[PDB]
Amino acid sequence: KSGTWWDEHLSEENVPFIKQLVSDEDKAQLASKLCPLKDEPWPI
Amino acid sequence: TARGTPSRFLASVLHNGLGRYVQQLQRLSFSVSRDGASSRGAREFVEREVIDFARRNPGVVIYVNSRPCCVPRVVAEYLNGAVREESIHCKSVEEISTLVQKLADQSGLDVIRIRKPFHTDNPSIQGQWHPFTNKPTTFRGLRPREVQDP
Amino acid sequence: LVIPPEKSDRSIHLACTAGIFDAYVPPEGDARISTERMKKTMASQVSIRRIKDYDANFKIKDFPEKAKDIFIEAHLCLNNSDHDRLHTLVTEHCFPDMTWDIKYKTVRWSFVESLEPSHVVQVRCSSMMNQGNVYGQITVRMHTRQTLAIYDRFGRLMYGQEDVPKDVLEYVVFEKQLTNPYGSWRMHTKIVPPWAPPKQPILKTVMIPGPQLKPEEEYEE
Amino acid sequence: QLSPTELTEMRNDLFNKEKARQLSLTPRTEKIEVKHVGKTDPGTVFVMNKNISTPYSCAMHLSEWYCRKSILALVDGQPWDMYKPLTKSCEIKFLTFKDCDPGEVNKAYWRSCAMMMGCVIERAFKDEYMVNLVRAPEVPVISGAFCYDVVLDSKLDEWMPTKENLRSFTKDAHALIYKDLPFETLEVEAKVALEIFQHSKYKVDFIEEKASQNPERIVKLHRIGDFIDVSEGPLIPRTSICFQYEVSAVHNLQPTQPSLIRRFQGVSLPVHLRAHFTIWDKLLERSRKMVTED
Amino acid sequence: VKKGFRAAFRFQKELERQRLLRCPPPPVRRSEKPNWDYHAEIQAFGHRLQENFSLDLLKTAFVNSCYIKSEEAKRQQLGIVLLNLKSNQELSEQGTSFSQTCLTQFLEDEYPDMPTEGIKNLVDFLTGEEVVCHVARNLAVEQLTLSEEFPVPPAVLQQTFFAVIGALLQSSGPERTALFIRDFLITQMTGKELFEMWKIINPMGLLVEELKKRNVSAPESRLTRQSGGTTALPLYFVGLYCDKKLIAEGPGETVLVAEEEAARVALRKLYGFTENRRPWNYSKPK
Amino acid sequence: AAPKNRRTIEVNRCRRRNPQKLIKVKNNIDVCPECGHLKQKHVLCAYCYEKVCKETAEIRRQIGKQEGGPFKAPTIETVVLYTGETPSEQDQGKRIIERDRKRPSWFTQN
Amino acid sequence: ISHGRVFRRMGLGPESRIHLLRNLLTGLVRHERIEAPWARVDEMRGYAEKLIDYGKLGDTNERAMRMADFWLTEKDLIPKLFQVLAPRYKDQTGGYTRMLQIPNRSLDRAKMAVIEYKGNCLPPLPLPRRDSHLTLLNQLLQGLRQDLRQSQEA
Amino acid sequence: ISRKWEKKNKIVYPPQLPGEPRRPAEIYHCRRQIKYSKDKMWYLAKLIRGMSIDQALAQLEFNDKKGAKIIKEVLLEAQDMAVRDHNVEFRSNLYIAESTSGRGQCLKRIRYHGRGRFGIMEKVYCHYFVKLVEGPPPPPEPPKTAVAHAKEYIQQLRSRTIVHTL
Ligand SMILES: [Mg+2]
Ligand SMILES: [Mg+2]
Ligand SMILES: [Zn+2]
Repeated sequence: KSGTWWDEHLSEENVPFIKQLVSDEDKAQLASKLCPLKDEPWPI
Repeated sequence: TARGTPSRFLASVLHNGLGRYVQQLQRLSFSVSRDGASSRGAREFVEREVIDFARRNPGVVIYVNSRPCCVPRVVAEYLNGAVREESIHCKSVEEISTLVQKLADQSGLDVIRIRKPFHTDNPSIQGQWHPFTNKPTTFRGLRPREVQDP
Repeated sequence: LVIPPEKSDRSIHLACTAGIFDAYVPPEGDARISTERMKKTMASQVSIRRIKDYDANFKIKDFPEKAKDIFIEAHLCLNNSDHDRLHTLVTEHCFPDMTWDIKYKTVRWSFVESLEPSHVVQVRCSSMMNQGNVYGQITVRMHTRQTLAIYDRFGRLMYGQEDVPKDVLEYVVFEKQLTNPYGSWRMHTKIVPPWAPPKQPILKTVMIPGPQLKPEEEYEE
Repeated sequence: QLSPTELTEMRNDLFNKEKARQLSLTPRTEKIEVKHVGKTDPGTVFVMNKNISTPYSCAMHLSEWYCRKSILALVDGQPWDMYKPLTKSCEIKFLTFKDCDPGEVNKAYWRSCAMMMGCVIERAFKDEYMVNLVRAPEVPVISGAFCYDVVLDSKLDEWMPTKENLRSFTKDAHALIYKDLPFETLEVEAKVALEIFQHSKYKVDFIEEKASQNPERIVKLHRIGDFIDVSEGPLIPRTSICFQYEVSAVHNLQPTQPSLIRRFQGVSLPVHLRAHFTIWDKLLERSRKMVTED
Repeated sequence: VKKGFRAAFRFQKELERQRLLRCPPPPVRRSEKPNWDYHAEIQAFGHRLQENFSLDLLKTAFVNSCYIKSEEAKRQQLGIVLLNLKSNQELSEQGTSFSQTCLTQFLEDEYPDMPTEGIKNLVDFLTGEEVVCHVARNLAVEQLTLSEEFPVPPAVLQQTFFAVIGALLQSSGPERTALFIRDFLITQMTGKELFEMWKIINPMGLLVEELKKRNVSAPESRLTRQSGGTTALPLYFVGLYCDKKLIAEGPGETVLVAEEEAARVALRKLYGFTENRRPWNYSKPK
Repeated sequence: AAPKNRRTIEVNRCRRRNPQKLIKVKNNIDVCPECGHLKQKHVLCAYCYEKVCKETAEIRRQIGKQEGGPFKAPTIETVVLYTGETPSEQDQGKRIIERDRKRPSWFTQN
Repeated sequence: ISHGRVFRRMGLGPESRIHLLRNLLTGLVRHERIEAPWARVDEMRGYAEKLIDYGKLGDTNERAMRMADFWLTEKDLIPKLFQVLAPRYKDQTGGYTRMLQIPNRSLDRAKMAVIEYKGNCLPPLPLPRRDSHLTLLNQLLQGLRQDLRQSQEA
Repeated sequence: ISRKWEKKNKIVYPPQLPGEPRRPAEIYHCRRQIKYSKDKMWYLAKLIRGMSIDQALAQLEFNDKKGAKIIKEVLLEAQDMAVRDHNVEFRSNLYIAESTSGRGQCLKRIRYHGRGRFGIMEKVYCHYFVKLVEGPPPPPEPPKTAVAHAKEYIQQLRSRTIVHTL
């Protein structure tokens, strides 16, 4: 019932790893959308 | 309150009077003083009235107790379990006779506001009204603006 | 409260002593039976004489029967909290020990049987005129079956059982005020042998707290 | 043979009967002295009732914090369930998920999550199909998923669960958590357990192996609700400890020729160590991969 | 401090009323209270009811077995035969049997179309503890009842009530007792619906069997009326048709509820327990 | 400006017992793992902090006796040494403050 | 409106604010650990960090000596700054101090903080420690990390 | 003055029968003449009302009000008194059944105003009352759901009669 935040329970080793992991996924997702017209665009 | 007091519906005790009438008054307990001035009218009621009143009501057990008391009282108990205490302090013999007769005729139910001056378990013989009582029926029970066989 | 006002002619009138004049240590292994003998007996005979002095018509043989009656009736007062009658049956030294811990508790005690007849183990008297008062103490040995079921303030079983009798070997000491014209024999105390078996366990679990340490302090083995 | 509903009623009666017997051996209310050897509240002694008082009762003597945080007990250096009656005067310590080395607690939580999956698997399939519980393999926590080997009916030899089906198993698991059922433990002799699990061949073989390991041939039984299973070690006190729980994947083990053993897999985190939505998703993905116990 | 005694006395009376209301005293038997003469109370009981009871039989009817066994235990405890007191068991059995046969005759004559099961359930309701205890308590039977426990247990009160009927049967005969059963037990049906006394399940099943016995076609359920079908407060009237002729119609908040109600309406009409049936005739027999 | 009318207890209870006026339950309380006493997640344990301060005060009193006057701060580093200990190689050239007690387990020599 | 106002309003005005902060900083340099109201420690912490940077310039830098003379009201502390504190942080580029909140003050319930220069000789504060790498969650993440590293090398 | 709260720990119940259920223990305790307002103390007694003994002690330990430290002292001595005198087995198996404050006996003093005028200040005192009951805290009442609202609304629609007629 006590509130928690994302790195509350993470150890010293896991905090940098988690930050890097989620950051890379964010960048990869943004790069995957850079070609809208090759990904079944709607009628223009 | 009417708003500041309880209420009940008109009722009887065990459907009294339907098959037979049963007097609901079951017991009367008088407390008269031998010497108290306030019991003078109660002493005269016990000398000439109580005996004749007991003859007429063989279903009521009357208990007359002579003891020192400043306020003579009659306690009426009914078959439904109700207990009513009425002071006869300084009352005349005729006044006491009237009170005792009233106690004999009462059912013992609470003397409180009665919501309705009548009671019935069969208010309807022809069928209680409902919204369709006087509505006609239509062929195939079709509703307003309803296409059939589409 | 220890002492009343000073320089007062009136003093507190005590009816009992606080301890046993010469504590009777029961022989080891007595529970199993269920020169020095004479020396102890001679001391008892001497003490018995000064008991028969103030009260001529005293019988040692009758006491163990009387002692049992005093004992049973005293414990029965605990069941109904008959404290007015208990003061007649017990001394002021015994009364607090019996009643203090049961003020807000229900005690159901009963006497079932006496396994072995009661035996006056020791009879002794106080030093003459301690404060003008002489006391006689008679130690008695009782081997009887009793039933005890103590309850707490909410009517919940707290100790013992209400139907199971158990064996009790206890040497009850009685005491009388011989000088007092209205003195009587009254349960004075109980001797608990060191070898006595441990009492039956309590029902509830208990926690014994460890040392409460301040921040500066540290815990040591 | 017995119907599925009747089989549980039989096993529960035998389990209850054995529980009642062990309780009768206790003479009156004998007392044991349990010394606290933890870092906090040092020197506290608990005078408890033999074969009735559990480690949880000792925590209740201390405070509610101990009761909430204590997942496992260390009794004379041995991991001990919180609801397992204490049998002798001993030393006691309490273990939490957040200890410096919670290895034993992790295994206890890791084993209990598998036992909750088995309960879900056995009661999920239609009565037509037969579900045979095999074992809960002991896989390290770092493997990323807890697994439970099951053998399904021959009819379901080409059936693989769908995503909606996997979600259905999870919803059943979460109902078990919501019920907040205690993990009841019983240490019985091999003979008693063999009678309880006579109808199941895999349990009989498993029970025999555990009995052989121990000189006295006593096997550890656990029960949650009406589900009884044989365990490798101490379990957590209650199912309400679990907060995040999901049945991730079902794999078909090889070789498939003798019998098709299906490895059901899941991952979970307790209330004390619940993870953020984003982090939880990453753990679910790795849990879906097959784990090969070493 | 004010002079006087009257105000203080009056305030004491009120303080005693409030104290009692805060802690109502445990109830006790009326016999234990003042102004009680058992012999006088027994005689008034018969006179109130306009019944010529035999006082020996009437007194025995009130004596219960529990009161006799306890009375003897008290005698043994006090170290005190003169307690050859006859219980009401024999009178109770006689009264119970008469009441059941008498009520069965009253109900069979009045409603010839009710099957035996229905009539039995009506007799069981009229002679049940709930009804009998209500009548007994309001006829001073409980005050005159000699029992070990107070308040008198319902089973004990029911037994005593039928013992009084047994005493009347011996004293006055069957015809006089039948009037007593009519006036104090049959009256308890006033206002009651058939299925409020005869508790049944699956009325449609019972209706189908009855129509088969009568060589009538099975009833077809049809929707006569409807309102608010798609709302949270629908009204449905379901009509049961035999050979395309309406036998009964029932309302409900669902079609299933309306249909079951229609079956009950059909059963009420078949058995002659319609709300508008001829009332029970309590007039003096000619 | 003065009140036109007395405010009723009914009105006043609505104001005084409005949830905004009530004390809120704190959800950030936890047990200190070192000592077992309660603490807030973002705040140092009161019990442990007091223990550290008490030892800190004793050391500072010893520093005072060695300095023996105002305006006598040393120009070298300081080390605290407890009974049974001797200066290490990395403690040479440092003011030595000696405490007449055993090194606390939570005070790791560095 | 106070957009972008980085300094607090304390004491009796601007000068008193500096004096209040200076007395706190002087106490910190001497004792190397002090406790004071949280807001005042947070305000002073910036000055305590910058003082070390001036100390690193050396006692021969006349500007540094003037800065130290103003901020250190007890002159025996100026040698300590240049010869003790600044050499201790020779190998650091910042983060010379640590500030932690302590329980509210008893009298006025003021929010309180403890501040110290890192590397002092005093008993260590009960610092907050992150959860062990051996906990259930951290082990599951270690497995995920191991798995991701193995897939990249392949 | 009235001191009935201290007399409620002296009630001795009759022993229970073998079939009756375990009766929870009740412990009454209070502190008189606390130099604090009953109005301010009410907010603290309201907070822990219904809590467990350990949750109440935790909330009061981190509260800044002066009354908090006084209530916590009263709760600790009622907890100890429960196990020592009232035969409570587990000291954590307690919850706050009743907790309120009351007006104490107060003193009057003059408060000086300008223009030779004055007011009368009351030096306020209060009492604090607490009742501990053995067992876990009773579960909170769940908030009324839509199914219950609809079920009650239809029940009111079914209880309506034809008014002012036969
Ligand atoms: Mg200011
Ligand atoms: Mg002036
Ligand atoms: Zn701590």
